Amino acid sequence: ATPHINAEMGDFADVVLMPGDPLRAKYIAETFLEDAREVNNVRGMLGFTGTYKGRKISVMGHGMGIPSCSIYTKELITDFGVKKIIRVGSCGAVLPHVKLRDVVIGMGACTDSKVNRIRFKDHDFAAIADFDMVRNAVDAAKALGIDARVGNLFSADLFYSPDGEMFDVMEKYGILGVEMEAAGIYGVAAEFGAKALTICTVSAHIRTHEQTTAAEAQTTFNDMIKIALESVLLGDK
Amino acid sequence: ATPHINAEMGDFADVVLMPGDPLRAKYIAETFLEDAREVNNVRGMLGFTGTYKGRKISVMGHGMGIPSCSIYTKELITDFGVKKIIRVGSCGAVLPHVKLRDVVIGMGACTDSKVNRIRFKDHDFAAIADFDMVRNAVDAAKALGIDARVGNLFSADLFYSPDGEMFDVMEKYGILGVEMEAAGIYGVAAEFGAKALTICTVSAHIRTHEQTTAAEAQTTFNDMIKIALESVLLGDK
Amino acid sequence: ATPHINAEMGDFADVVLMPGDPLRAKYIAETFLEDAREVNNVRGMLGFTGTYKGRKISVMGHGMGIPSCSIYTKELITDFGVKKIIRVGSCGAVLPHVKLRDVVIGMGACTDSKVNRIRFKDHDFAAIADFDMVRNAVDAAKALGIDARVGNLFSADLFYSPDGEMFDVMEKYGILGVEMEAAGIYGVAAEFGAKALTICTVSAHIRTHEQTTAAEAQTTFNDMIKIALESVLLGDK
Amino acid sequence: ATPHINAEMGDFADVVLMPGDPLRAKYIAETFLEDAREVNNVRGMLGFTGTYKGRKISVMGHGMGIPSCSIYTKELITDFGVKKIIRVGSCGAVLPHVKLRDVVIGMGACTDSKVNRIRFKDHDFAAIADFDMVRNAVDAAKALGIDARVGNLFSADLFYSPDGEMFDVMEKYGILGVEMEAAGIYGVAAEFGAKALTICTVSAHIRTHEQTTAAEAQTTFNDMIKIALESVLLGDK
Amino acid sequence: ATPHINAEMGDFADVVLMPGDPLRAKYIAETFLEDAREVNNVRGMLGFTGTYKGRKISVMGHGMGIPSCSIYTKELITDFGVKKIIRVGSCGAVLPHVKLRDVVIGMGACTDSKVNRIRFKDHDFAAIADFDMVRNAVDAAKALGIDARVGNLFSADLFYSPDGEMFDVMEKYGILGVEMEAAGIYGVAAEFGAKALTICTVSAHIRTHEQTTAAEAQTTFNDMIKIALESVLLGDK
Amino acid sequence: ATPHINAEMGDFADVVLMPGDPLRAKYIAETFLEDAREVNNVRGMLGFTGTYKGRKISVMGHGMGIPSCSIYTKELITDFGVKKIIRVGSCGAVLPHVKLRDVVIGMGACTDSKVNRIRFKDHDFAAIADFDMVRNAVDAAKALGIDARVGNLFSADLFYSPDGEMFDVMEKYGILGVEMEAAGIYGVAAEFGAKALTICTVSAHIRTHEQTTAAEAQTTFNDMIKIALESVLLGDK
Ligand SMILES: Nc1ncnc2c([C@@H]3O[C@H](CO)[C@@H](O)[C@H]3O)n[nH]c12
Ligand SMILES: Nc1ncnc2c([C@@H]3O[C@H](CO)[C@@H](O)[C@H]3O)n[nH]c12
Ligand SMILES: Nc1ncnc2c([C@@H]3O[C@H](CO)[C@@H](O)[C@H]3O)n[nH]c12
Ligand SMILES: Nc1ncnc2c([C@@H]3O[C@H](CO)[C@@H](O)[C@H]3O)n[nH]c12
Ligand SMILES: Nc1ncnc2c([C@@H]3O[C@H](CO)[C@@H](O)[C@H]3O)n[nH]c12
Ligand SMILES: Nc1ncnc2c([C@@H]3O[C@H](CO)[C@@H](O)[C@H]3O)n[nH]c12
Repeated sequence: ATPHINAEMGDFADVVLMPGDPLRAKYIAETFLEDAREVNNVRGMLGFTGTYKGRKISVMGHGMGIPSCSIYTKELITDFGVKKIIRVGSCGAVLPHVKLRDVVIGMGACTDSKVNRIRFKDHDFAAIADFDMVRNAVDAAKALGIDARVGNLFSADLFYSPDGEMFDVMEKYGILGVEMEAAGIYGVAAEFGAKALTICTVSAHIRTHEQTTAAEAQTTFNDMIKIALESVLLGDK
Repeated sequence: ATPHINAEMGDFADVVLMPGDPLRAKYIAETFLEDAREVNNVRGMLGFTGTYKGRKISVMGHGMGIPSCSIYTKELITDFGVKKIIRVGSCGAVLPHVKLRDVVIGMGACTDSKVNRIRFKDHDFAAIADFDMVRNAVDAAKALGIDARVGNLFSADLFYSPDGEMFDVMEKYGILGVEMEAAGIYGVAAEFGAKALTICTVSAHIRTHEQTTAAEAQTTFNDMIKIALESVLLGDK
Repeated sequence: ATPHINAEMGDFADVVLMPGDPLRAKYIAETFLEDAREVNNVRGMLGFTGTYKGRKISVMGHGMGIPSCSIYTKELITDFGVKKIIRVGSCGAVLPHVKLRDVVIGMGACTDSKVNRIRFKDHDFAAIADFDMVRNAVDAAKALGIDARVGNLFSADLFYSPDGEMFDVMEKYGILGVEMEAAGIYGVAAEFGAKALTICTVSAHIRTHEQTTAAEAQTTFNDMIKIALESVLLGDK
Repeated sequence: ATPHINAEMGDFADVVLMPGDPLRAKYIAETFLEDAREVNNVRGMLGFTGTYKGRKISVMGHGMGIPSCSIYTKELITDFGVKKIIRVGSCGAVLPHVKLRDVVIGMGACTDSKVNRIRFKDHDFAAIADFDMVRNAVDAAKALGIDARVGNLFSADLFYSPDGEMFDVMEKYGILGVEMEAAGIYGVAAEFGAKALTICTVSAHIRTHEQTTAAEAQTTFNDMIKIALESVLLGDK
Repeated sequence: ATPHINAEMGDFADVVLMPGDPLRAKYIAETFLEDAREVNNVRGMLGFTGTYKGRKISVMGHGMGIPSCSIYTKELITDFGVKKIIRVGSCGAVLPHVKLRDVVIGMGACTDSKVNRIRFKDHDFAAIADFDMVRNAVDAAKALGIDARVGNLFSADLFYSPDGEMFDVMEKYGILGVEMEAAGIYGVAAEFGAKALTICTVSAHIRTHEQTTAAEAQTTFNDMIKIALESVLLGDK
Repeated sequence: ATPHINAEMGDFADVVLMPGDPLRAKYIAETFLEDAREVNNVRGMLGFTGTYKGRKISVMGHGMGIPSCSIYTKELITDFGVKKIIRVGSCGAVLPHVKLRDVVIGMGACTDSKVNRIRFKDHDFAAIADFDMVRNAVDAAKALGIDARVGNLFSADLFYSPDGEMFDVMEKYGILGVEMEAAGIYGVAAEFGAKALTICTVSAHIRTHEQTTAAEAQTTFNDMIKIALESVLLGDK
């Protein structure tokens, strides 16, 4: 057991899908995994392990924000033998050509957090996903006939940002989705020696104020899950 | 009625106690409140409203880290009429004279987060509690025969810090407890014109690695909750 | 003796009142202290030691700005056994409801100085007063029929700031008064393990230069000094 | 003509290979392009246009450092219709498993430059290559039977860095090569709306002090050129 | 009148000598100026105006630290028509070949203050003296048989710096003297379109507290004042 | 004998003039030196050594930007015994009274580069020229009947800045010319214990868009070179 996960080595697969919402983790386990078993509920942060097409897979929530997901991803990597983390999240769009439910793949993640500056002597660490995992997700999406854009996410510390003008800057620099975790997970993967990828579903448009409901995010973002799971199978080859 | 809280105005009291762990919110409601009812379960972040000695009180988890708790506190203040937030948590000590089970009140909170610099034009915002709430808590503790230390907390972005050296710095500058939320909550309170206070119990000593019993640790945790609840009654005057 | 104070251990009380204007020290000594003796004259920064209602008190100016007051407060603490510093001075207000002649107590002090970032590994140190000293001053003021406001000061490096927009930011975040010392004194207090408090009287509104008649200014100055001195007696407990 | 390029729209292909060394650009044109014509020599920064397997291609030096290459890439994008920039550079390795002449592909680029902070409101911009271009280079290398690692480069402002310890940090974070341009080119591509990729040949090992000669870098780094050119043909499909 | 100087336009010469120690102003006026009249006494910061060899000169102390001297120099320039400020003071040396009683002239001033970053959009402003004033002082010293060193001062915010390692960095980069004002005065001069120079006499080695006899210190002080005054006459040209 | 300079000790004079453009180095050697011979051609960065009025002098391009010129100047100083670097370049003016063809001497150089912060523990290093070289250049200009302005340059990382507002800031703080190298060269000189000076001719006015003739512009450029060469002869004394 670790301070935030009451489980033992072997309870998790070597690949873990991670939504921010533990209820989404529950939905994923019930809907996509066979013979799923709950392996953690410390702090209500539900985690499960089962199989997808014979392949051992885990899914567990990581909570909201870089500091929360940094705890869970670290513990999984250092104490549970986890080799790959695939965040399956939601995000808000700033670009005009992006619609609700669009799937975006974060090859990189910008951020206004200080965590990577703390790691990297106050320089610019380019928080990037593992290339093979990106390519696996792209290929899986194509086989599924699901459109997906690959590019930069922005990982915000403040969902309610006092700096509205920063969204103009994100838009200028082609940011595909604003979420709150990717850059931190990528920093953890590099620090602790594992691999990670974030895929998000657009659940809000920051300009139009169109948005999906909480229930929709919890139980209807199926495209990104299929992409994530099928991408794992590709990586195994 | 917000993306993270499925409740309506009136469902929350004008004061909310907030532990990090939603399971601990349920614990507090069951233990200390009469007629508590669940008012939120989005993302598993349980919230409850009941009464303490006839006074309407809410309790709801805030999740781990500044970004998580910043979402919930903002929404409570702007959308649910909440006037006071009291974070009730655990912290780690760095000072030799601060002991396991000491109760510490964060009149201020240092941080390595960038959120207040973003708010405050890259200058130093002193993230502080509301003075009247601090002295209500000090007085409630005194009435319960519990001494509480008042001073600075440090709100960390990284529970697993790569910078081992920062703990010596915290010790040098007299930090009473290390946690992950206070400076963010204080920043939200200032930004949105509300009042906040963080009280913590020392659950670990980053130095001594001291030991207590579960019974004693749980007693002190309950004492902290009683301090928080009684402090509200004093403020109501 | 120290580089800026020609005195020996014992020449200063364990509590020192510090105005910015060095001319105020002799005034305070003659008007409020009994049996005062001169204990410093280096650079014209006159210091005196006497008693107030039997209690040993010293008074000496600190000069304008963080670097000046940081020198005197450090030397007093490390070489003269001083345990408490009370800065007594003026501030300018940015809040429309904060009035000329209001007494404000800096529980915290924001700043645009780099001194605390230098101390605190470039993170956010919450520069705070000693809580008991704050409460003592609040209680002393109340007994004199004065309602003091407690909250954040802003300690500016530039009295003539080229950033006009910062005053609006200060206002938004509830800053009670703008002065030039508190954050520095609070930083020294934390660095060297002592206790400090800044009390200010509002002498100006930053944006509209209405002023106070000299007679009203002297009356309010005397009130502030009485609050400071009586607060010490309450602290002796 | 632009301030640093004496040519007109149409003189450059829509894809430009860019080594730092204009003499390497000359070598590339002579060795790999047919019917090459010199289209610029302002400041000795030689640029050429010819064909590779029937495909119009340009090659031009960009000079050393982010500020130098930022000028040339900008002008090409805004005034010469250039759509893709492929930097074909040299770099120094910090990882033990990396050898002289190894080819590395920079999907991302870390940096100690301030240029991206200036663009991105002092936040962390993840300076990333275009994904399709990365994938094209990976596929071309595989078809050529040439090994290539994909990951982060570090773009240094100081070839002679006074901070030797930063190399330990780069090594910890898996940096594949230290060069001086990638992060700046990626910033320009995003700012001015084009696509870019940096491929480098390891020409020095920062730990072992093994290094190739100036002449070798000028006229013998053929693997990376073949990869770059063949990757273009893949992208055209 | 201005907030810190009770005088009117014309009361000050267009050139003002400023010692840090306010007691030095009266000394300079009595010892070096003819027909001196008192022109300020606010906060005990005595100012005088007289003539030196027929030329109008004023002298007034500036207090310790950037924030203090920034107030006086700003008011003198904007409200009293002052064109040149010469700070005359002491510094501590870090270079082994810089000796006690050496005269040093700050052509530039490094700093750990944030004031110039606040002015200069967080970039590096090179805080510099007026070149002609520097050369005038060099020439005036030469005519008095004194060889002055010209180079960088370092203007510290903290006389008692917790960063001991910074003195070695200062030494490495050739800093001639450590004081507390020059960078601030130079910043004000640039902001308000005037000219400034800091001249210092070495009174200490930072690392080994050997000192100068009071008689030697007064002799060297007089030499510095004579250099300053004669430099003005050379500047009149 | 270095990766960027194929020459041996003795091939360079102890003073090197450096324009940005290697073709301009060749121009200077042909125009002003006797018996000039090429001593470097690596990366096309032409360098030459010849005599001026019997005095051995070298001239070599430094490329555009701080990172490029930092490589060449460091190597000249540490590997080729060079004692003095004189950058001879062009700059853009922001001040209305600074005119096309004015000669400006950079006694200091501001910058938006991070290189000096990296050197100087993240504080403000005032990047300055060698005082004696500045006054040699001023005197040489006077002897040629050319008035030269001495003050601050601004060394930009981005020739194409996204921050249009910085030019107003440069103007406000009195910057004489905008170029791309001086602060980097001055930082190198300080780091490695050598001496440097940047002289520029105003070739563009970022405001007026003034016009001159090519003949007149080229005359002034040659005057600047003569100032540089004659300044060396004065320093030799
Ligand atoms: N418009 C938006 N802005 C920032 N974060 C999110 C998210 C994700 O959902 C959570 C906040 O709702 C958090 O985990 C974040 O990554 N969905 N939509 C978002
Ligand atoms: N030694 C420590 N360091 C950082 N956070 C905590 C905590 C709290 O518990 C959570 C991390 O376990 C987080 O919400 C924080 O507030 N207890 N002890 C801590
Ligand atoms: N409106 C204002 N802005 C900045 N400082 C002050 C002060 C205090 O007075 C001094 C400036 O005159 C300085 O010591 C500061 O603490 N009073 N009113 C002020
Ligand atoms: N060990 C090293 N460190 C930094 N840059 C380089 C380079 C590249 O070559 C140039 C410096 O030699 C510059 O353009 C840079 O990108 N090769 N080897 C390098
Ligand atoms: N070794 C030293 N370190 C910092 N400042 C000074 C000074 C000057 O004297 C004052 C500090 O005593 C301050 O005004 C500064 O300019 N002399 N010697 C100094
Ligand atoms: N208005 C301007 N802005 C930036 N650099 C320059 C220059 C110089 O010329 C080069 C850029 O063209 C570079 O080396 C710089 O030093 N001339 N005019 C300039």
